[PDB]
Amino acid sequence: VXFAAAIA
Amino acid sequence: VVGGTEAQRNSWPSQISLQYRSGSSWAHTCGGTLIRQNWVMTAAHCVDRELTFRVVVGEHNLNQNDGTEQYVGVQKIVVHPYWNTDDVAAGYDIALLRLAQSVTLNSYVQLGVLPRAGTILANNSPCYITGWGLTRTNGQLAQTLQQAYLPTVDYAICSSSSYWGSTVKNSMVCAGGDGVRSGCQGDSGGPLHCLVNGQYAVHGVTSFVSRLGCNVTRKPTVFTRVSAYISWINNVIASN
Ligand SMILES: [Ca+2]
Repeated sequence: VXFAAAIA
Repeated sequence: VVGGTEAQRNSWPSQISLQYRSGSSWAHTCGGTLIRQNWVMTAAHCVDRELTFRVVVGEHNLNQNDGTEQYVGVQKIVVHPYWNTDDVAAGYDIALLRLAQSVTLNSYVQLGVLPRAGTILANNSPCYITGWGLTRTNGQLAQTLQQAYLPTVDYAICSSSSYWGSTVKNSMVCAGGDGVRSGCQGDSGGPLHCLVNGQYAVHGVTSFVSRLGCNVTRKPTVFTRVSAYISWINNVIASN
């Protein structure tokens, strides 16, 4: 938010 | 961090590795910034779930003993109340973590200086991003802390349709966008260190990138603008 950069 | 290099050990003593307990061991998931001896600043999307977290200060190598690490539990997670898990582009991607114990400061562990409330950097201001994230889109984590030069892209440029358009908000800082250097998976929650009047301060909390990839030209890495949350931060600290 994946895995986190969130993806946008 | 794509396009970066291995940082030296004393360059970014405020960087921490956020990790969740996974069975026998722990797992790097995010970055963060030590802002008090017992408080860390990270992204809300990193701590959205109910897991057991710890932060490592004085970390350099994720899976080797650097001799400098303090492994500190997170007792409290404080997400910004307006954070919306399903709309990162709305902003408010920030959270504070009260540590179970206070850390000891040394040449490898220091508080990260934050900017004054409302500070907006001029365009193309010099900054570095740091973290253990992927070193290429769809690659693997960096074992050693990486840094990349990542100058700011001001709001007027970053919110134009060729860049992020309406996806970026004024409560954010964009940086990079040259197609060579950027933040990448595993960097989020970490700092953007920007050099102003000779000294560094953490102006950003890494938040998001393009679905097309990390180092995508005209899709600079987007950070929560720390200077927009200074009063919220101080009052979380003062109330806990
Ligand atoms: Ca280590």
